Amino acid sequence: SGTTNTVAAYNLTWKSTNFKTILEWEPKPVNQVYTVQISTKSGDWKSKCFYTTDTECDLTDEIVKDVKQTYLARVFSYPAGNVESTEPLYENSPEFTPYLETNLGQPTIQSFEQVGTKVNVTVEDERTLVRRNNTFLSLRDVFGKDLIYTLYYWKSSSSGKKTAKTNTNEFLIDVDKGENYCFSVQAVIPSRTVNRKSTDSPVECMG
Amino acid sequence: ANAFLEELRPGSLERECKEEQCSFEEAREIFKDAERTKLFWISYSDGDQCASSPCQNGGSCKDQLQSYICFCLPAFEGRNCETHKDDQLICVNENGGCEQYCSDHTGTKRSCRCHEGYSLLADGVSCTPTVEYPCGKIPILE
Amino acid sequence: IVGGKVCPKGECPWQVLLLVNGAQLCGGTLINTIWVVSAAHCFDKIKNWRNLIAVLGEHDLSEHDGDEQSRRVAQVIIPSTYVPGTTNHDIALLRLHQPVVLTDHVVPLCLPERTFSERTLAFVRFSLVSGWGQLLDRGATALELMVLNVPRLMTQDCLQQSRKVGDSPNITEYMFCAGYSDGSKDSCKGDSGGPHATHYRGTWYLTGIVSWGQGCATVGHFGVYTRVSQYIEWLQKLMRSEPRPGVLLRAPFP
Ligand SMILES: CC[C@@H](C)NC(=O)c1cc(N)cc(-c2cnc(NC(C)C)c(=O)n2CC(=O)NCc2ccc(C(=N)N)cc2C(=O)Nc2ccncc2)c1
Ligand SMILES: [Ca+2]
Ligand SMILES: [Ca+2]
Ligand SMILES: [Mg+2]
Repeated sequence: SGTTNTVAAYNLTWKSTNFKTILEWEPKPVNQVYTVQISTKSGDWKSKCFYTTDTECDLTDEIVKDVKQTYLARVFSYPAGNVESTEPLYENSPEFTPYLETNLGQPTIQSFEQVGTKVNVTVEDERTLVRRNNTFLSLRDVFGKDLIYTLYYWKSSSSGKKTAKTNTNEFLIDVDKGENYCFSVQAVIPSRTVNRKSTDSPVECMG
Repeated sequence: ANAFLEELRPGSLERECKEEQCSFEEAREIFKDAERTKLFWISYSDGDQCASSPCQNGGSCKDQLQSYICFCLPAFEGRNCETHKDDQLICVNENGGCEQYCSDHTGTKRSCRCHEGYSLLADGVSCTPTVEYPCGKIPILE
Repeated sequence: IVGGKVCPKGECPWQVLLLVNGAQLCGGTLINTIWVVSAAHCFDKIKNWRNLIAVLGEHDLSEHDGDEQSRRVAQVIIPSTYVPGTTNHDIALLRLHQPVVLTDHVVPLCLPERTFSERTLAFVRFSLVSGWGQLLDRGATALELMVLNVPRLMTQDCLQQSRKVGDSPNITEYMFCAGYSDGSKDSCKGDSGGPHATHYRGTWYLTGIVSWGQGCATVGHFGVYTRVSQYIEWLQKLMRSEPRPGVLLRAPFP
């Protein structure tokens, strides 16, 4: 046992998509508020979400400073003022490395143009939370060659649906004259084992 | 929207789904392949969470699966860009920007102070030596 | 100091060497021209209270140069709560009989305000520890001042990352852990009383005093330092006090 009031936060989890990273935890405070601290293995601790009653804390602005670094956060529980229980109680979060763990966002097919017997499919680059002096960097700007986009396309008279892959944001596939095709794209970081693919983009078809 | 006569028109994804909202079967009849229909259904039937325009203070919402992402303007942060960075000037936040000592003043702006041997500069945050050998400085490096 | 580096001459200007009857006793930290902060346990066996000397501007124990200044220690103030033989409240405030002269080689480390130290300095990851102590656990002491960079840990972490030992001192609110648990670097016997100095926006402050440990640089263990922030008030009040006739003074704490 230790001090009177307050309980330590638990189940710290990282919610991250295209680098928009939010730390979430339990439980819903009762006569206690929280403050979050985050740091790289060798760097100083930076406080965020000061005395918040929320059970989440946006850490985006800190991690986009270097998405490849490995961050650790911890959540402190303070007794609501007077309840000074008769160092503060805290809990560490799992380590988190943005570049290797952030979820790849849902892509969007920007357009598709017919060119005789071939079809070009363009993926709109996805904006990420990483900034480059006034603008938001794209998934490709951040991952470069580590990022590829996959395309699923099918006819209607087809029986299986084919796939194509690209190192850019454009596909140039061979199609059958006449027939109308349907497409769906997916972001992928092949060098990943877990979370290596984004959710599929809305389906688009030539009508 | 299926109302006798419209149904005479040939199955069109665009007309039965993008303009009239389809159900799962109507869409599958059009796609024929179940995995194809799923693929289409995951997003179509997910919902536009950005509809509640959740990103505040000029933020930009981008849809995701059962969620969304908010892109905030420089002076804001938070899942919904609700946090005003300009309202966090408190001592527990990187020492309130003070070079040495920071004193919080609820109701008003925090102030910065300095250790004996130093004095506050016009900028209200920096400290400068008032003696030849202030504490905490290494002369041979300085 | 185990696994550190030689602190280049004049770069650890607040370091103090305490001697008794001419032999090296412990390290210390100059906080102004007449007061030196050290560790209380360094004085458990003193019999000749009048033979206490503080040397500033020292570097190479094997040779004297014109930068060293020696001063008689007129008073040794330790908290009454401190118990000889133990580790809690391991701090001593020393009054030099005459003030030292501030020079390029002799400068005080800033003693910080309590709030600033608890809310800001406590979160600066790395800090420097120095001394002429043992270069290895139970090894020989250093001739040239040694210094080491060590990361600070909150006690919960220190306790969770340390090998359990059936009988060992409690880590109290008056202490904090800093160092490495991989047996590679640490402060050691002979470094006691020396500073744990923290750099913050252009200025160095006193955050800790070399105090104790399970041996030195022992796998599964960290150095333990006196948490200076808990004594700021006690130190300032005492520095305003009028001298006693006797040297040792056990002052009430808080
Ligand atoms: C030189 C002055 C002399 C009269 N005083 C003492 O010997 C003395 C007086 C006291 N009240 C307490 C002590 C004392 C008791 N028990 C200790 N460790 C436990 C875990 C076994 C202990 O670390 N001390 C203090 C001490 O030796 N200080 C020197 C010191 C400072 C820093 C570190 C470190 N960061 N790793 C290690 C050591 C150290 O040498 N510790 C040890 C511990 C056990 N056996 C040999 C050496 C020692
Ligand atoms: Ca959605
Ligand atoms: Ca010398
Ligand atoms: Mg239309």
